[PDB]
Amino acid sequence: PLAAGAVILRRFAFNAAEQLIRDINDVASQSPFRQMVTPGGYTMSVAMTNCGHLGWTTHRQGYLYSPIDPQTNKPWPAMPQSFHNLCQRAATAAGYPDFQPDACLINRYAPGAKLCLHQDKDEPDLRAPIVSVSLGLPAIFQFGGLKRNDPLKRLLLEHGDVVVWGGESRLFYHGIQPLKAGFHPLTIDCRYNLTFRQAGK
DNA sequence: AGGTAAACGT
DNA sequence: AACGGTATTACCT
Ligand SMILES: O=C(O)CCC(=O)C(=O)O
Ligand SMILES: [Mn+2]
Repeated sequence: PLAAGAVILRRFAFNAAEQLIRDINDVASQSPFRQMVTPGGYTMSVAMTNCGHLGWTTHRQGYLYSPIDPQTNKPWPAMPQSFHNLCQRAATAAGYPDFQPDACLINRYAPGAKLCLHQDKDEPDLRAPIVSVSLGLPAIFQFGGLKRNDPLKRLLLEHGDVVVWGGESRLFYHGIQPLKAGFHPLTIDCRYNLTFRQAGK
């Protein structure tokens, strides 16, 4: 297995993917993708949006899970039932049957886009897993340990692959290497990732 | 005290 | 281009 408390479910979301993608488009029609600017002033290469009660955002003074889209000043769109259902099935298969996400971060990767090694650790209740769904073009996912310099595993994540981490591995560093250009029948020229969290109480 | 931002050179 | 420095600090609460 990937790590203690972590698993990859290869092609788990393959059958659900078309509906998931129609739903990504619906969410982005209300809260559009945007490349966020870090506190340090750099524009991220990944374009993002959110759905559910809480959305990950940067602001000048740090990061924040907020109920309001700072670009539209309206609540993030509701989490699509398709998203919620897939998440629940994936979490159950991964051994986390009780997971209730309240936040879905939607990442869009154009060629060259990356996410440098980081930890998901600003959720108040770290008991809950992360469920991470890959769609479209393939990407190299890095998955390490509690320390930034712990040895990395590098795993190709393909369309429909779902990765779940929690328990002992909940705070592990992970990231995405710059996306290779290519074609996919469903997304054409990009990769999407759906990241489900319980971000509030 | 402790939290936490982080996305260039070799 | 895989690995690691940087936050080895400057601020908040
Ligand atoms: O795109 C991925 O596979 C990972 C995304 C991620 O780590 C995040 O959204 O926090
Ligand atoms: Mn992450």
